[PDB]
Amino acid sequence: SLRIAKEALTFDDVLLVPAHSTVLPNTADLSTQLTKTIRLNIPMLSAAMDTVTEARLAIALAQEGGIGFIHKNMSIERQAEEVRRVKKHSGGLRVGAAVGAGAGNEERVDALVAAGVDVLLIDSSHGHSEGVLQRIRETRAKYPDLQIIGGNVATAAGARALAEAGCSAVKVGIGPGSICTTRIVTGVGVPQITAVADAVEALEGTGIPVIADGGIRFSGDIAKAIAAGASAVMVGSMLAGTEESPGEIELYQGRSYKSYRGMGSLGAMSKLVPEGIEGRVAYKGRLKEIIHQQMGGLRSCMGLTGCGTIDELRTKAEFVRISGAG
Amino acid sequence: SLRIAKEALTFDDVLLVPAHSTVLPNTADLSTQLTKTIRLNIPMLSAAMDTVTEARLAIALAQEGGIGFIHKNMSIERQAEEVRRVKKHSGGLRVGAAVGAGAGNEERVDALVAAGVDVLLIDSSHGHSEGVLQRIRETRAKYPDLQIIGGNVATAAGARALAEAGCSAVKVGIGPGSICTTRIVTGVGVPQITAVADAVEALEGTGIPVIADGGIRFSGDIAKAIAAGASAVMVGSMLAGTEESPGEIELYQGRSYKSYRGMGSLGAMSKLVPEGIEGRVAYKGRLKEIIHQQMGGLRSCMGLTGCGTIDELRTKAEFVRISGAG
Amino acid sequence: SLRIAKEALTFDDVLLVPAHSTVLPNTADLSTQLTKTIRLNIPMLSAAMDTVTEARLAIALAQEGGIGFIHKNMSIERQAEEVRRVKKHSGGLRVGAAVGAGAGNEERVDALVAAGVDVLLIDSSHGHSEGVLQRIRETRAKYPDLQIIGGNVATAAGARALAEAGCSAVKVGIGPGSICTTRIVTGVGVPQITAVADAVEALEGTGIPVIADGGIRFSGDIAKAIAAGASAVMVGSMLAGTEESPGEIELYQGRSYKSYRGMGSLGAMSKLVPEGIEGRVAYKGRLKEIIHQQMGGLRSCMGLTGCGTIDELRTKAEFVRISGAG
Amino acid sequence: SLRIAKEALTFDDVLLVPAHSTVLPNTADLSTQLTKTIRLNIPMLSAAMDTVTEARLAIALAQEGGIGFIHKNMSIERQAEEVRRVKKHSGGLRVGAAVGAGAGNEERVDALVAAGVDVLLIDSSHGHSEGVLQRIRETRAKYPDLQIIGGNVATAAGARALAEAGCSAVKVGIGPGSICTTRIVTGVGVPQITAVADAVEALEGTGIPVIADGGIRFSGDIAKAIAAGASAVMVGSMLAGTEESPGEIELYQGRSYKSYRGMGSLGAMSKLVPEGIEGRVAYKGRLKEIIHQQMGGLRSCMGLTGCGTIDELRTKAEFVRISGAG
Ligand SMILES: C[C@H](Nc1ccc2ncc3c(c2c1)CCOC3)C(=O)Nc1ccc(Cl)nc1
Ligand SMILES: C[C@H](Nc1ccc2ncc3c(c2c1)CCOC3)C(=O)Nc1ccc(Cl)nc1
Ligand SMILES: C[C@H](Nc1ccc2ncc3c(c2c1)CCOC3)C(=O)Nc1ccc(Cl)nc1
Ligand SMILES: C[C@H](Nc1ccc2ncc3c(c2c1)CCOC3)C(=O)Nc1ccc(Cl)nc1
Ligand SMILES: O=c1[nH]cnc2c1ncn2[C@@H]1O[C@H](COP(=O)(O)O)[C@@H](O)[C@H]1O
Ligand SMILES: O=c1[nH]cnc2c1ncn2[C@@H]1O[C@H](COP(=O)(O)O)[C@@H](O)[C@H]1O
Ligand SMILES: O=c1[nH]cnc2c1ncn2[C@@H]1O[C@H](COP(=O)(O)O)[C@@H](O)[C@H]1O
Ligand SMILES: O=c1[nH]cnc2c1ncn2[C@@H]1O[C@H](COP(=O)(O)O)[C@@H](O)[C@H]1O
Repeated sequence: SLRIAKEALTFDDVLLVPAHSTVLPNTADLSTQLTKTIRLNIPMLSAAMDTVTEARLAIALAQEGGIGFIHKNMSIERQAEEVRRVKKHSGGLRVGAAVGAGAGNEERVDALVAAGVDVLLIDSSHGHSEGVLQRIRETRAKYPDLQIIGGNVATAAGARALAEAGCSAVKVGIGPGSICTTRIVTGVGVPQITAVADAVEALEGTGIPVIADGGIRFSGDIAKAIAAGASAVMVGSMLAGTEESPGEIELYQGRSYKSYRGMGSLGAMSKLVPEGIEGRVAYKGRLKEIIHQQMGGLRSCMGLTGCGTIDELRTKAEFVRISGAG
Repeated sequence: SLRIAKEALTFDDVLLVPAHSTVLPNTADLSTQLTKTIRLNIPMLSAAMDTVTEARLAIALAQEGGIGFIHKNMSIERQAEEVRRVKKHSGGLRVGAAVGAGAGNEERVDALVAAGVDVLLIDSSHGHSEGVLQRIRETRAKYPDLQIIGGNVATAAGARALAEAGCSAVKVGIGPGSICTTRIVTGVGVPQITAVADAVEALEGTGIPVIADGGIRFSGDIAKAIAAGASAVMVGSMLAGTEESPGEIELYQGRSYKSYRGMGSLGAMSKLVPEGIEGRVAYKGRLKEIIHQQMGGLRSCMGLTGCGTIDELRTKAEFVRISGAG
Repeated sequence: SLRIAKEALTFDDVLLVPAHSTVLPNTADLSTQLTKTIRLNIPMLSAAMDTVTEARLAIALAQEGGIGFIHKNMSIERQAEEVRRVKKHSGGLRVGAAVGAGAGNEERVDALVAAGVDVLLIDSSHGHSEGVLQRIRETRAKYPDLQIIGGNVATAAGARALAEAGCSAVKVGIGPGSICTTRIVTGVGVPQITAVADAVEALEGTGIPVIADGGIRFSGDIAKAIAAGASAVMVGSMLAGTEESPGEIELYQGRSYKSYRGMGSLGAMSKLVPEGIEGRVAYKGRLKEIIHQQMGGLRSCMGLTGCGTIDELRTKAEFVRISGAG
Repeated sequence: SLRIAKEALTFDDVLLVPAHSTVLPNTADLSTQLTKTIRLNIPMLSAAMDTVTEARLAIALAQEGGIGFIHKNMSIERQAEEVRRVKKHSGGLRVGAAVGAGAGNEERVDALVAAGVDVLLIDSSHGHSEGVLQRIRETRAKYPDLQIIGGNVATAAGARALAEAGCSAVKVGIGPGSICTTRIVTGVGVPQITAVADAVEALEGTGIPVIADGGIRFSGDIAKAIAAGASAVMVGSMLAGTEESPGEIELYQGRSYKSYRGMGSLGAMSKLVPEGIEGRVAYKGRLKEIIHQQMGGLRSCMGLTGCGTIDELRTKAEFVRISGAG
């Protein structure tokens, strides 16, 4: 008999249900606990990607109430410098930085803690790997107060493994990324709505938040990820092509573009077979207007669902399952 | 566990079942109770939109046996004048007018009642909001005999809330509109067939009719909405581009067009993020031929289902659920 | 609660299961009982349409082992002449002719019986209509030995109604036609695989065969309709554009075409709203090669399923349900 | 009632679940038992097709750790020569050869055994046919030690029939081929994921491996077929257009192509109606790079699922069912 664990749902499979409301979109509270000690003003994390987050983007997002994650596709010294630029800014801004879950990263982590990183991201393509769990147990034992986000997982067992290893927050997402080809290359993936709810259910009562990472295309996807139980979302494509993102603006035929590629793409990699594509994204302009539009969508959802806080959206809002016709 | 209330169906998910019939399409009775006191000759209401209903369209539809709803995107004096033009016509024509569910609308409602409005439409994007319920309770207490339609809702709880608040009829539709982007922007919506049946079930035995508002593309959709339990349907796109609708006819490249936009579009709005698009619809001609074609479709359905009246269609006709292949 | 009688399946929703076989495709017996007295060599009936069957096509199909149905879109005298041409041919060929189920058709039926019609087709768009049932009871009482096919129905109740009224065979199909718009216009229809199995189950033990009429696109659809329980299939589009079909061959831009339209199209009609489209079909050539190809497909199915006769295919062959991905 | 045996799933209907892993993709063991006596280094078999496998391709694939199957669309002497070329190469390479399951093939089989064939492929379009079963029982009685692969089947009953007839391995696949039209022509087919799991369940405890033949488009499909229980996969389109495949390279408009057609196509056939198409595939280059890419995908899956061997992937890895939206 075919070993089918369950049916799994993606963003497009569901819709949120309107409910009794005393919530006006302008009155909605978007603050969220990224960890027990770290509270963000908006539930937005920028992707730890070489075409998405460096100090400039991390500064703009922190100013909006979110948090950026400096990618690991650079030298230890460059990364420590990027973190220092964000920490020494003005309005006491928070920053995160990504590290590989393999051997020979103890030095990179040391430099990042010295530079004043608020949250270390152990950036793995498979968080349920034993090597990853051991490295986070080792980072936790060395730095007992350091806020650590571990990922990625897409199951209840994977979420429990990261929480037991010492993670302050667990990142969910195996295969949902806009630039991901893991589903086609390996045949592995878990539809994000189910992946998030499974991870959140596993971590209930622990106070360990879940980050929904990947596949957010519209502000409606943010709302769905949060009502599935995520405390925050991580976005790549949504912030790619913004003025603040790294890389130069290109001109194809009148229209402005920026590069956007998976960290598992042939380009980002230069041994594993690629699990990401290399693409051009239309220039989005200033990050501030993107955040205002996306958070506005979330605000209107909160009004329609009668959830005045991120915690209410996470625990009260209901879904309906829809067909391909829906 | 993911909080999935139920699976929800849209027009395309179902088909009506042919049954024993003594009904000829030409013998079918299309009359319906919009409220306990108001009976329409056809189950058609025109959308309270600035690109759909003003006095001219409200006059043509009333003549066909339906009812128009003058939009709120104008001055109190202009709206009172539009209603007066319809009431003082010839064959004792009925009219409705839309009002916002916010504060500072008591004056607009006063002018509309004075002008002779037959039915006041409390036009909300979220009828289950406390503010809306309170304003309709206040309008009901001030005007105890005034026919009031309240909306929009898409749940059993929402329908009961509007009926208890004093509504003479309840309007259903959260996200089904042809020009709606609420599903993408907020992630909120309820597939219309389920939304209608849920609202009708909640109001059974109260004599409060349900209006199916939004997503009607074909005459088959009208039949489906009515068999789901709606007493009448409200149409926007179906009447957009008619000669009687407001705005001027445009010429793009040989072909004639009219503007059609959501009331939550950037244009109609000029603070909330837009929940509607701005578009061009092909010129449809005289409203009379559109009504004849659409009601003819409904008539043939009544013949195929053996339902001689709107009430029989609402309570006897059965559906089959179909797949994406169907 | 939404009145959903059941889920209903179409051809594309299912696949036939390969089984143990001693059947070679060349050894397969395609003969079938159209009625208790009439046996066809192939399970093919041509559609009673003005762009499909007249004496020439009825002659070619009868020669292949099937039966044609002369359409009613002509004078009583022309129709009687068409039937005479087929009956007085060479190898003792069988013919059918279509009549409307309304009043003022007694005369048309009289002329057709005189001309030597083997099977009268009471051609209704809604066979479950009381008027239709009464007219077939009247034809049965007048002509007790005349083979009568009544249709169309798409339910168990509809099949029983036609069988009780006196039908020698029942025709199934409400909305499946390639040129049908009833599903969009009226919202009524039943996916054909379910419609056929329901009608066959209702008629079990009566010896009244079921004809699957409409939506056959490929030879695989013929096999599916028969395994659903149909004794034969009726085809319109599959035979449209053949040399033998009525009308002239048109030249658009190098390529040859023939007209194909629904009997409920604006053209065929020239009062009801249209339920059919008017189109051009590519010229198919001689009917003989079409039949050889389509019956060859059926033969290979019989080999794969191990069903040596039409009766075995109807009662032994199994299906699997597939998804949109399948 | 419609005779629906069950719902059946294809590759696109499912995804593999990530699990706890101590497996690095580079450490994964790809070896598999094609039969009790034959062990391959990679789970890849090339299709016995005239546009896919001849001695050159069979040599390249064997060198990669797989096995080729020389097609039967040639003379007995040519086929015996092709097998001799592979057997007499260098690093003791294994080869297979295809034979028809009809009468007058005893001579072809005799020549192939003499030439040193390691595995005889009884290549039938319907393995559950009595003729096929009898011919393999006869080959088994004549050659008691000869490794025989019999196919194709897509049911538990079909797998048991081939195993009881003497097959050393059973090949699964009715209708999944990229170039197959059997589903459209005959209406017969079984979605491959279900077909494989059903055949594997039927053969549990017998030590008779199952080959998943047809529809493999991506390396993710290989992983899915193996986790469904297949010990190996057979590929046609994946190896078509490689330098090693038969036929000449064509130039259409700057781009290089090779022919790829079904063995049931009009061309390969030159009596049955065609069940295959004739097409052009883009030139893929050297087989070595294709294998490296595809096996790399499989390796990454093994890392993500924590399955270090083909046997672990076959018996431990779990799936989730996904929607059309997934
Ligand atoms: C080549 C591939 N590159 C990346 C890079 C960044 C990623 N970031 C997030 C995610 C994925 C990513 C894949 C894939 C799964 O979904 C989330 C990768 O590392 N493959 C991989 C497979 C199996 C194992 Cl044991 N180890 C590694
Ligand atoms: C911007 C948006 N504009 C409109 C205007 C007309 C509408 N008319 C009907 C419907 C919708 C409409 C949206 C949306 C839901 O489906 C039916 C709107 O008002 N958003 C909104 C969201 C949450 C809350 Cl608490 N308050 C208001
Ligand atoms: C206009 C329409 N014209 C046709 C003509 C031929 C047909 N032939 C087969 C079928 C249909 C056909 C419709 C429609 C249903 O599916 C099978 C028709 O007569 N409508 C109709 C509707 C309700 C009632 Cl009481 N009476 C008649
Ligand atoms: C014409 C057709 N030609 C082929 C050739 C190679 C194939 N190879 C694999 C498969 C199929 C193939 C069909 C079809 C089923 O799926 C797998 C074929 O032989 N039809 C057929 C049908 C019924 C019976 Cl009793 N005998 C034979
Ligand atoms: O090459 C890759 N393959 C798979 N996932 C990737 C790759 N690069 C980044 N990701 C993931 O995709 C996310 C971005 O998803 P997006 O917001 O849908 O574009 C990142 O935060 C990572 O979790
Ligand atoms: O901007 C908008 N967003 C969402 N719904 C809207 C908007 N404007 C109007 N509507 C709804 O859409 C209906 C028209 O739907 P239609 O008939 O499908 O075009 C109206 O009667 C309103 O209920
Ligand atoms: O205008 C029409 N509307 C609906 N059904 C029609 C019409 N004309 C013919 N039909 C049906 O469609 C069948 C032909 O279906 P086809 O083989 O899919 O083209 C006929 O035999 C009739 O039952
Ligand atoms: O004409 C044909 N019809 C149906 N199946 C075929 C035909 N020729 C080959 N096959 C099957 O299709 C497989 C190739 O599938 P692919 O890898 O998806 O291209 C072969 O190994 C055969 O089992």
